[PDB]
Formats: sequence, C-alpha cells, structure tokens
Amino acid sequence: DIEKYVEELYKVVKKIYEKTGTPIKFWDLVPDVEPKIIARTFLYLLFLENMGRVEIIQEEPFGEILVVPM
Amino acid sequence: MPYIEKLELKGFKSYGNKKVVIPFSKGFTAIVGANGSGKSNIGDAILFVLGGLSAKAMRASRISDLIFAGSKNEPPAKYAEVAIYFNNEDRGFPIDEDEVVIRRRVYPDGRSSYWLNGRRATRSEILDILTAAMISPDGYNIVLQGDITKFIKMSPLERRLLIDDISGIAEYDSKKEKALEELKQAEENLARVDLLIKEVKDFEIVERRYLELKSKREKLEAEKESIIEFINEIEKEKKNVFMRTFEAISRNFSEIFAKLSPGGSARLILENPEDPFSGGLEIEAKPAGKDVKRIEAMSGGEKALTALAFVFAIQKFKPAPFYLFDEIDAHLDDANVKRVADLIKESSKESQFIVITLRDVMMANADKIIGVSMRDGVSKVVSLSLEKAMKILEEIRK
Repeated sequence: DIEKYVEELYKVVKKIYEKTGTPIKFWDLVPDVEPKIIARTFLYLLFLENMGRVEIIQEEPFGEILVVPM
Repeated sequence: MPYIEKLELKGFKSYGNKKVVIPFSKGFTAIVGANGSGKSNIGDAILFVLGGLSAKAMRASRISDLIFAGSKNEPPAKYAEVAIYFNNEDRGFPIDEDEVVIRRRVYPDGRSSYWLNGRRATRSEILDILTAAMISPDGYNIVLQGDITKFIKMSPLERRLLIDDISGIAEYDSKKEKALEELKQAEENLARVDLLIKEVKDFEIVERRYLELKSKREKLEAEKESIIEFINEIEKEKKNVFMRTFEAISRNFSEIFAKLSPGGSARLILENPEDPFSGGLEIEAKPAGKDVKRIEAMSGGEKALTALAFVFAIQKFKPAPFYLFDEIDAHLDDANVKRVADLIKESSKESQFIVITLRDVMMANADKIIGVSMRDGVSKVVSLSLEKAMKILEEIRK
C-alpha cells in the first residue's frame, strides 16, 4: 500500500547519490509545498532509516537535514 | 499555563547511554516514526518522570526493565533517567523560577530517586508540585495505549469523579468539613451545658449559675443553628457549581461528537440529576444511521471518537496544560483521523498537544514533528519545524 512509495523514494535517493556522492538535502526531496507532503517525505525517510537503508543527518535541532543511502 | 519545553532521556528503554533531547512545540508536536522505532517509549518516559509506579502502564514487565539493556555498540545502563523541563514564566508551578525541572532515576535494584530543580525530593513532593500546577501524572488528558479501553470500561462513578475534579467542588467539601467540626464542638458544648443545668436544678448562687448557663446555652443554640444553615448553603452551592460545569461540558461533548462523527449525536447522562453526587456519569451515543448504544458497548472507531469527544469536551471548558496521545487512531480511517487532527490543531492554541503517530493526516497539522528511528538497537531523533519548512520551500519555488 505504502511500501511502493517508500521504495520509490529510496531509489530516487540512491540514484541521486550515485551521481553526486554528497549528502542530499531533505528540502530537495520534498515534491510539493504542502504540509502533508513535507510530513510524508520525512516519515518515509524515517521508515527507510529504521530499516537501515538510509542515514538521516542533523547537526542542530531544527537544523538542515541531510540524507545518505546505506 | 506551564508547558513542556523539552524531555531528556538517558538509559531509558530503547534510548541509550548518550542523552537524547526531545524538544516540543508550545502548541502541537507530532512524534513520528516506524513502529518499533521507540517513538512510543517517549510516552512511557513522560508517565515515568511524572511518578508512574506501574511497570505495565509504562509497557514494561518490571520497573527495572525500563533500564536500557545495552545494544550492539553500547553496554547496559547503570540506571534509567528522564528529566522533563516545564516553562513556568506565568508561575503555574508555585516555584519562583522561569523553569521547573523534574528528574527521575530508577536503578536495577528497583529503587527510584527524584529531583526538583536540582534538589532531591520525594515522590510525594513531586506529585504535590504537579497537583499544584494542575498537571496529572496519569489523568484524563493522557491517553496512551490501552487508555481508550480503560475509559470505556470505567465505572460511571469514576467518570463523574473526573467532572467533580474539573468543577472544583473540592473547596466546598473542605468548607463543609470545617463547618462540621464547628458543629461538633457546638454539640459537645451544648451537652456539657445541659449536664450542668440539670445538676443545678444558696438561692442567689444557684440562680446566678442557672442564669449564666441559660445564657451560654442560648448562644450555643444560635451558633448551632447558623452553622447548620451554612452547611445547607455550602451543599446548594456545591451542587450549583457542579451542574454549571456538567451542563457546559455536556453541551461541548454533544457538539464535538457531532463534529467528529458527521450525522451522529451523543449525550452525557447523570444517573441522578436530583443529587448528582449519589450517582455516576454515563454516556450514550448514536452514530449516523445506527442504533443508540451506551459507551461500554461501543467498539472500534465509534469507541475512540466517543472517548476523544469526552476529552475535548473537558479541555474546551477547562484546558489542561498538555495532552499526550498515542494509539488514538488505531481504529480510525483517514477521514476520521483528519477530523480529530483538525480538532487537535484548533485546541492547540489553548493547550499543548503531543501526539505519537505515523498517520500523515495527523502529522500534517503539527507545528513541529520529531522523527524517531532506531539505529543499532538505539533510538535517535531528528526535529523538523513545519512553519520553517513551508517558508524554505515556498522560497525555493522561485
């Protein structure tokens, strides 16, 4: 039901990382300027991180969030 | 009203030996992540630091099982620790500090220690300070896993006592106890004077003593009568304050339930409207197109919407400092979760709300979102501001 959207987002993260080799800004991953879509992108990344497929990096609270695939 | 600024966890359940700080919105925070991330342990942490004694209520089998048991890269903790930081700028806490810190540690031997703003304190002292601030260790405003079922199975008497509390009639019970003490002394003095008059019944001596006793008796009788009137007045006022409170919350409950359950309706019921304190508080609800059912007979989503309508009916009359929800959406579809989240967001202007969820429709309405994920058997957090996010992305839309 949602598993395909989480996997889709993973493949996007991996493909972009294979091209830049640098951490991906969370902001660049959010496809619409709508609170539910911001929230859903964040959630799908947290799903991926709990499964060990990405790492979420944040230095300071409410600071820039970056994503690296594992 | 005071509100939670942050929560610090160290060695507590899935949170490891490096202190983890969880910041909160003054308004609506959502705590999100996968099931199994440790997001729900944050709810248990708040029950814990506010004095919870029941391991089961904190989703543990024994108190010592709250202590971080070690992970791939970490040893077990020597103790579990949680600290909660309240903003007190308006002195909701009777403490002359802009910040009130409560800290609890539990050790493998099962003992707990508490601190209040750095100084040691007993659990009783902590509960007293929380009571003074009208913060409940596990009151109606805390609805964690299993608490909707508890509210459904709750006795009508227990349900009324909740309204007794909100209404504030405890001050009337106090005044009554003191007037009964005065009445007691009056009666004792009357019986004493009555014995002395009986014995009295030399002429000048006995007449003098009889007149003085008859006069003391007359004062005592007037004093007795005025105390009895005062008690009667107190009892009327107590009933009045309770009924004013009940009728306003009852109205709230019907409106809110009709809003959460479109086409539905519901009522609070006093088992004895003539003397409310001799009976319980009952609930009947009629979902759209279904028969009238009574709350203990309700299942699934209807049951959760009813319990939530009751919580918000109270918070609209007398808002608590914060509300803490988890699993309230387990039997609600997206359409229903939307209605609850809108109600939460609208009420979050008057109370702090902390909702543990993975439902994006609930998430969407939050001021801040705390994402939780478990990395190598250890939970860690990432914090996001939705207002900030909206601004940053609107500006990128150029």
